[PDB]
Amino acid sequence: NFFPVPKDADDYEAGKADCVREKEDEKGKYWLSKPIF
Amino acid sequence: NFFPVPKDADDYEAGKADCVREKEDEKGKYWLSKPIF
Amino acid sequence: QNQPHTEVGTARPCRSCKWQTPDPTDPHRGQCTANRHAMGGVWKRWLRDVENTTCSRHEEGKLSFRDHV
Amino acid sequence: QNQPHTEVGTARPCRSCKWQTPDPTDPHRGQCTANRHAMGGVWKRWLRDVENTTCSRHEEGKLSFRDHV
Amino acid sequence: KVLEYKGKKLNFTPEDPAEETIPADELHEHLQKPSTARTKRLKERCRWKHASAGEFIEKSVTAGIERMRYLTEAHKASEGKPEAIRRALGLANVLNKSTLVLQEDEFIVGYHAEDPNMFPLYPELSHMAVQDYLRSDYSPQPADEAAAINEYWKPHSLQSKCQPYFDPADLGRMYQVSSMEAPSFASGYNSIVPPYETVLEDGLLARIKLAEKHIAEAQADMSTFPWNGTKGLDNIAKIDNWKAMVIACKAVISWARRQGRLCKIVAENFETDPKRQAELLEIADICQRIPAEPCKGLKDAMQAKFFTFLICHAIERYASGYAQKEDTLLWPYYKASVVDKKFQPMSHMDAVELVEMERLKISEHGAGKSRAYREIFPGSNDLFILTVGGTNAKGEDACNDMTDAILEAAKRIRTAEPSIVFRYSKKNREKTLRWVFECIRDGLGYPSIKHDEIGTEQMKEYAKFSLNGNGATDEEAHNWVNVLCMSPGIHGRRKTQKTRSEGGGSIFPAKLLEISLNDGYDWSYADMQLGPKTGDLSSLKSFEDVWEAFRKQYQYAINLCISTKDVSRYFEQRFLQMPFVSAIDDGCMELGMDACALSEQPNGWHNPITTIVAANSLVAIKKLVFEEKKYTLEQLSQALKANWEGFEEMRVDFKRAPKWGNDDDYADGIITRFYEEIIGGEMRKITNYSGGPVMPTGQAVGLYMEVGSRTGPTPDGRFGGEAADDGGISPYMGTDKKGPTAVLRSVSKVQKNQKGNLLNQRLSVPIMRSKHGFEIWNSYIKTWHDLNIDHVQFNVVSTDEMRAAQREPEKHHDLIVRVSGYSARFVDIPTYGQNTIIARQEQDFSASDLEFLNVEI
Amino acid sequence: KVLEYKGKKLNFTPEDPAEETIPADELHEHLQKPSTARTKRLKERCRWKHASAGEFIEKSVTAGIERMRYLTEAHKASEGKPEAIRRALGLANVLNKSTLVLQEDEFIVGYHAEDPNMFPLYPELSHMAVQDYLRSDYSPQPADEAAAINEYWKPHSLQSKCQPYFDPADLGRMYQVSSMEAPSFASGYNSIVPPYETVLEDGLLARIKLAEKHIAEAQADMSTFPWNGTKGLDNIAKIDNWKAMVIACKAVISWARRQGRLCKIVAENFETDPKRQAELLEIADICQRIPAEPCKGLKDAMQAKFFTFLICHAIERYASGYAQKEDTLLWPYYKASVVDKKFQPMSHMDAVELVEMERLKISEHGAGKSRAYREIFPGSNDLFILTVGGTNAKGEDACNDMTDAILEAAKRIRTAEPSIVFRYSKKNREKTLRWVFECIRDGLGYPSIKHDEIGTEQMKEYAKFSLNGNGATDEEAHNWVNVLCMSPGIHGRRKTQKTRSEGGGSIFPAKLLEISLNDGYDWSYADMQLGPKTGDLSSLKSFEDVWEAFRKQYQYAINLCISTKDVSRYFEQRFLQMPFVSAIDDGCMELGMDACALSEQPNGWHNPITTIVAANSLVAIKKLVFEEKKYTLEQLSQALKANWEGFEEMRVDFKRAPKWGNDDDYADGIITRFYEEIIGGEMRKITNYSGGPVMPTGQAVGLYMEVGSRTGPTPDGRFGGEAADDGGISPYMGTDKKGPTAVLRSVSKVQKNQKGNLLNQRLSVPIMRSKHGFEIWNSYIKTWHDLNIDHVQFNVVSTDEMRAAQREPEKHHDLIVRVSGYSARFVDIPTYGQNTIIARQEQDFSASDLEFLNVEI
Ligand code: SF4
Ligand code: SF4
Ligand SMILES: [Cl-]
Ligand SMILES: [Cl-]
Repeated sequence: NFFPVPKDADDYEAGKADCVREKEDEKGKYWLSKPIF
Repeated sequence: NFFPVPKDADDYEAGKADCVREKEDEKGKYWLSKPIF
Repeated sequence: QNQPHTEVGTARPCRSCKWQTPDPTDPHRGQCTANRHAMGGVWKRWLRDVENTTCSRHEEGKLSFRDHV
Repeated sequence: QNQPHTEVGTARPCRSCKWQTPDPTDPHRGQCTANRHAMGGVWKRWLRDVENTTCSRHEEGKLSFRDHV
Repeated sequence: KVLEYKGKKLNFTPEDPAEETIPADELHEHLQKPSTARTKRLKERCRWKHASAGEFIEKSVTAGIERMRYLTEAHKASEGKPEAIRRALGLANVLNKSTLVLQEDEFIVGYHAEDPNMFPLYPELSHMAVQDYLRSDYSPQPADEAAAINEYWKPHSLQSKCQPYFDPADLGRMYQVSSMEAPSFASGYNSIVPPYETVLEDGLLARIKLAEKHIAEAQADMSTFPWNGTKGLDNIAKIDNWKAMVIACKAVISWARRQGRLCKIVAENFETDPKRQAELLEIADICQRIPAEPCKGLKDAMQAKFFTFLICHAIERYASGYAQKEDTLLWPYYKASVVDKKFQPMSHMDAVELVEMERLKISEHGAGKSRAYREIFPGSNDLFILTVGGTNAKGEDACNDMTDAILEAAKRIRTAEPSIVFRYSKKNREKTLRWVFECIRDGLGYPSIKHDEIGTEQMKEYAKFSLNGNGATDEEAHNWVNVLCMSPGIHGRRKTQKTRSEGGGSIFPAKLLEISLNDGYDWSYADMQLGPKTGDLSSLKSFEDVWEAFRKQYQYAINLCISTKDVSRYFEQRFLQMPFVSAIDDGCMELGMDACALSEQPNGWHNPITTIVAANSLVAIKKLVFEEKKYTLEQLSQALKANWEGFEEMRVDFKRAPKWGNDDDYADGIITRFYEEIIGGEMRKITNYSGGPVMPTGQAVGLYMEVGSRTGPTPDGRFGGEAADDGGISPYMGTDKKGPTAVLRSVSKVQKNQKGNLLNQRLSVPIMRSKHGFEIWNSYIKTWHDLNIDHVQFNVVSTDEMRAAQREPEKHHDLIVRVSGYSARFVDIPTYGQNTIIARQEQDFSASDLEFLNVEI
Repeated sequence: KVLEYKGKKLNFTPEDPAEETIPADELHEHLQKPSTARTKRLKERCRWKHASAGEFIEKSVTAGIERMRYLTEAHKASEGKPEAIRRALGLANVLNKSTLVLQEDEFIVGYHAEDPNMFPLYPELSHMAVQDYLRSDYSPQPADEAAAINEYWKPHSLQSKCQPYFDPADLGRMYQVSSMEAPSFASGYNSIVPPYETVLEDGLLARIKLAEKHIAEAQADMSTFPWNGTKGLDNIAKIDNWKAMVIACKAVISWARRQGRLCKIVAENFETDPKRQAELLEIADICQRIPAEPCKGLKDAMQAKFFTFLICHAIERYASGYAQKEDTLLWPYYKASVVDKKFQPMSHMDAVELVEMERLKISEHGAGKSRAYREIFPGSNDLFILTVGGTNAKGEDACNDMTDAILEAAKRIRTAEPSIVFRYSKKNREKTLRWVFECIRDGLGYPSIKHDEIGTEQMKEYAKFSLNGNGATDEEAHNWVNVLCMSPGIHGRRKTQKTRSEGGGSIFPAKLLEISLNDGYDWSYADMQLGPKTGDLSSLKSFEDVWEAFRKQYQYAINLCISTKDVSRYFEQRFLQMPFVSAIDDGCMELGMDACALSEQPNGWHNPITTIVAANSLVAIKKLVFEEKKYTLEQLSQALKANWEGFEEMRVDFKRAPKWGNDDDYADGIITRFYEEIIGGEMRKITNYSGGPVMPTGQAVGLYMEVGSRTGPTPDGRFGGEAADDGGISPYMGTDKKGPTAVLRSVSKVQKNQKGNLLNQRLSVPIMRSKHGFEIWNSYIKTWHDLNIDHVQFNVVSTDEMRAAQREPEKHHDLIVRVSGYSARFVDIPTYGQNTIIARQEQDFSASDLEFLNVEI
């Protein structure tokens, strides 16, 4: 899942987005957000 | 021309030698000594 | 021969022995924990080299944390 | 047009002109020595860029040291 | 059960009548009460990352590679730039590119590696530690990249910078961790006291604006006619440090806000419950404002503190610890939220829940520390010690309702970490003492208790050596916390300890004693020369000769211990700058200096561990070899070399010789001198980087186990490889035969040349859990305080229950015990260590004990 | 021809009757007399490497790549190591791997690049300078490797380290070399005074043994109980510097001995004449012992000095210059060889020959300096200025037979370099004055003459500012040399100037004046803002306003000039350490400090060049615009902007206004104030790295030509692009109309706030070459000395001969003339520069001139 970085964000650069994915293991559910282009 | 470095020289290392060649141009004659292995 | 001794290119290095755990600072070194006393002491021996050392007590494997110090 | 002026991708850059000699510090810059006075002055002009500047006095070539400052 | 005292019969029946019949061996499985359904859930699914015996307990815990990868990329790209700026660029790249993590049910959010089961590594510190990780089951992956990374950093590593200034034989000796702890430059282990106060009350945007102003002024200074080259060049390092601070702070803000954006994204795209959606947006807003801006309420403060903790202890650099004065730090924000309701209005129980959540986040903080430091804190993630209580600038009570919220959260959620230190003063309100006792009587092992006045006096004394005459003021000297387990240090916006190179690191008297009797040669562990050749057995013709041999072994060892720390300091400030930490220190900011360079409050110390084994050994040597001449030293030495086999009658003689902790004159006269004249007296001759003395903080963590296993048989009666003593000044397990107040009397005799000393005591469960428990404990503490004793901490746990947890660990998950300076999950401790805790004497109080304590019922 | 003086008729017929009929236009082609067939041969085949107009005169002269290649290889391999050690490893790799050169007929042997037509480059200094070489016909080859090398060094270069601490607009202004010389960090240009005395009398083996001892002591210090971290850490930088010294010295010995082995190999395998074979073995033996051991004779000393020169000026780092007190330095060895015959027995004429050979080796030393520095020394390889004469520690005559051998060698061999400075005292023996005059009357242009007492006093004054209170003692203050052309500095085993960052670099009043009249804007050369906006034309309502505008332009410029030097100093000692130079400085060796870090004798200066154009311009402005109000400033400015076209009558008015050098009150009152109050007075407000003041050394080299060409028309009457004045304090060419003693009277008026000032004068050939020449010259010098004038140097050359050499350069190869502070081969100077020398007034002496000089015939 691909979410373009808000253009007014401190870390905005052209073409930059947060890749967000949901995971779940024996302990529980979580979300990871990695910056991509 | 290949001259093995004297084994008691400060710069002696195994297999090291001075390559010495004579050159001459419009100004005059000279000799170059480059270390090789 | 039941004490650590050099044996170059041994098939049974300390590194693979269940009694060995790596040195606290330098992973090239090891700790032999084989000398276990009836009163509970774990009387370790320092291993200078875990690739080329062995002894007769060598046993391939890995102890759980429960059985180490 | 007999004074240095920008002309992007010119066939006749200052860099190749006999009147040009490179800047003393930065070889991207140049010195135009074309303005030579009858009383001997060599009234130089500084060149910001020698690849994309030219003028009508452009003449390909190289002066010997004798004719420079 | 029943005791007669001053013409009354005291009945030690439990306060909760239900406990009369709960089997002794399962008591602690009944005590947790998380304040909300949420914190109950968070605990049940907690991603603990305990390590013992050099390994992680759980297969799922494993190293991350992102930090390694992005630090390397930045380092290659920044070649040629000033080092402080290179360091800021490294942190920024790590923060800019890191995968961030959000977990279900969290309110305090954030993490320090790319996955909640992971932890980061530190190739810039110790190349050996990384190599050890690469050889483990929990290696970063892909292994080939990680290996290439470690090879890239090796010539640049702190370890590689420091090693050339020492004799290789000396480093080999230290690296064994038998007589000396390995220097921090070789392991990467470290500690820090972050100036949290600055972040919470200024925010980072203000720090940036401040550095920018300093930079503009310095550049103006450099262009002012007439230049003075003996002054104007000072601006270069200042400008470099300030520019680095700006880069670091901007990156931290950006990272916090990106964490915030992940909450927003999950709320809008993943989370289906409107309740959690609203909560996630509330967290997203906090992260947007904090730590960029000043904190306004308690939720702000808690999140600002956690973010600051992640940068200072995990991301910018590894540092053990959780040092902070948590009640005094959070009080203004508690007051704003809970009392005045001015921003983020909350109930006291809401505050208790927020603290529970903090304890659970710390319980999930896995530490990328080296093999040695995965050995010596068995049953925990790492050391996390926070401080509460004590006194304020005017010497009045510092306890408050935030202190009580912190203590109640600990009692309720029952996590082994973070541990708590309570600074005890006669000023401290009873309402808060009662909460301290609720934790202790439940067997948590904390709060440990520190003597408030001793610590405060200590801060005043060190302040006098300040190199720029800006040590703690008399009022500031009341502002102190333990840095790791035991040693006081200043907290606040300025003058805090920035590195373990200032103080910390250990030295091991038991091993030093052993090699003293063998001319410096370690025959039993490493089979090599371990210390100086201080004299063979025949040259030791008197007890004074034995004493002097130990002295020389100790002098040689402690000199290496401190000099290796000061060399590390020299290079940390030159190549391991911490521009984020510098930016939030008022002194660093003001002077344009790196956090490791500037040292306004000296705090030099080193840790004697296994002291009482050495001391008991010396006492027995004196009595049996030299006074009574029952055995020659050659006879002792032959016995020792046999691990006493064939010599059991000699062993039992040495075992029964007078021992520390029995208020016995013979032992205590020798051992008091040993502490004061050698352990403290010799160390204090050394001056560190900061220009103050170095004094001992006696303690033990799990090193009393690891060093025990590397130490041969000793004249106190140990067989080879048995545990050493458990504290800085505890009786050796099972040798205190005169009860709890005899122990206090021994311990009180050591009064000179100490920085602190850890005392472990274990109290009878029925008494402590009876209705008389608080009164007896409060009297114990009052008496302990009058005797001018530095420290005490308590186990309150039955042997039955510990043995049951050994047999059936899966039925005893909530059993927590005190190890030494920290608490642990008992079933996560190796059997060897568990047995040392069971062997600690469970103390009962006789009526003469109670009279000595001036107990009133 | 004939002059009447005190009732005698003086006849100015030449001393050699043959010269009566030798055409005036070929005189100097008759004067060389090399002392031996060998030095005649060496001169005829001399590999001169003259540069003019930014290029080398000869196509055969071209850059080498070996130094670049081997420095790079070492730098990559040494990542992580301490910088001082990295620098030593770089030099060692260069020395270990360099091709060495032996030429026919040489006795003094050695070279600094891989082929006798070549010279080395310096990618560690200025990336721009290397890029300029890559764009030239004399690029190092292969070009692709050289380019890769420059890209590798760029982020590490001294230029890249220093630029970030300055406003980019300020650097752009300096880099133009119009109002300010570019800072050394941007060009790589530099200078040094090597402690030769240490090498010759100790040898390098002793220095090594000394550093090794310091290291052993420092390591012992660090392991001594009890450690003190406020002291013991000082050993780290010391040990690093000493280890670096050892690496450097061992490499230098090895390189010398390998040079020696090449002589042996040629003798045994290539050379067929038994005479030369024996000589080659004699040289081989000298190279084996020297510089490892102390020198024993003159041949030893000469070869030790040349090797030291190559390391300090070319191989370890680029440095212009040849500073040394050559007669005092070599005297002990001359005495041993020539007088006592104790080792290497030799005749005085043998010594003269050895000096001739030295002059020829220096004449072959090509310099890998940047484009600017291939522009401003037209007709020479580089600046090479040695010093002789003066006084000893007791204030007595320092002249001796070695001085005379050095002067006779110069007169005989007629090389333009090295140039000579003669320190003149009334103490100096006539026998040696006569040799000084033999050189001057032959038109060599040197010895230039420096005032001995002024320089010695100066050394005492600077010594007072020493940062470690170890400046020159009163006796040591007599031990001085010119560093490059003009400025005194200490020579000896200790306290010598190590870098041009201490003192050197120029500033250009003529350009500053021009932009003063245009609100800081340079309309004529660069078309951009060049200085501060000090006020438009209408705001300049009085002469005082014009004066103040210049003042502000000068203050802005001189502040950048010194601050850029001090920043360079900061980084040189941190990343450009010179461990070989450190090892041969007694202070560096003793304190374990780098040569650029330690500064025991301050010597701050900067060079005003084009001063008299500015000064004459100001005088004319005052008289015509403000006093007589003949023209408004708007009228002047309109004329200037027209290059005076249409305004010739105005130009001639400004040209004929009073001028410096005519002993005219109106001009001289204004110009004296200008020197003392602005040029010196403002500069002296600045303090440099070494903690002393910065004072002006007025001079010109070839910058008076280059800056002239970048300067517009000025109110002294110049058209745009015409040359500036030729000295620090010379009358502008052709404006001194009152004779030679009027010039002395003007010049003598400037007495405050100067470090030195270069005076060029040109004397009539017939008088100087007549039998009355010496008497008139000796009287001139005595009078010049009484007037307390700092400096004077002389051309003695007919215009006929210079014009002939312009027409037919191939017939005038041996014509040498004085430029400014150095001498040149006239036919190797561009026509523009040649014409400025022809325009210098050839001075005749009237009988009133001779009376003023108190001449006695
Ligand atoms: S092989 Fe022998 S010496 Fe090695 S670890 Fe195992 S038991 Fe110890
Ligand atoms: S092209 Fe024109 S401006 Fe450029 S160097 Fe030649 S003459 Fe000068
Ligand atoms: Cl601690
Ligand atoms: Cl000079």
